[PDB]
Amino acid sequence: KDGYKPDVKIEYVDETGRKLTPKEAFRQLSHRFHGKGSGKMKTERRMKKLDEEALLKKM
RNA sequence: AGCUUUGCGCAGUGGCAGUAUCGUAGCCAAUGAGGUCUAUCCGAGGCGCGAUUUGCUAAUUGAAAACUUCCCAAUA
Repeated sequence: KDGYKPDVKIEYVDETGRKLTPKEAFRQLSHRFHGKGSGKMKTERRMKKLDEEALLKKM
């Protein structure tokens, strides 16, 4: 062979840059494959949870 | 006029809630249900059947857990 040690690193990230849990990554993949995203209520709940997490991690 | 009682309903605090809270259309019941104490005495329901409204919020699962056209590229 040519001779090298390829650093094959595979990670799941989002548009916000945060690393995603495997369940979250699978949910994103399924939402993109099915062509339909989550509903308005689910999106609002996720946004509120993200805001709460950001507030908690700030202190 | 001030004050107070019983009963009742509204409102409120606090408390209880499966030996608790009710329906009972079934039956019996002050013309006496049920009594081991106090029995020539007490005085209320008892026994079977069948139950334990509404709103909000959160979380989990799932691709989607339900409110009215969405997406892609570029400039402003």
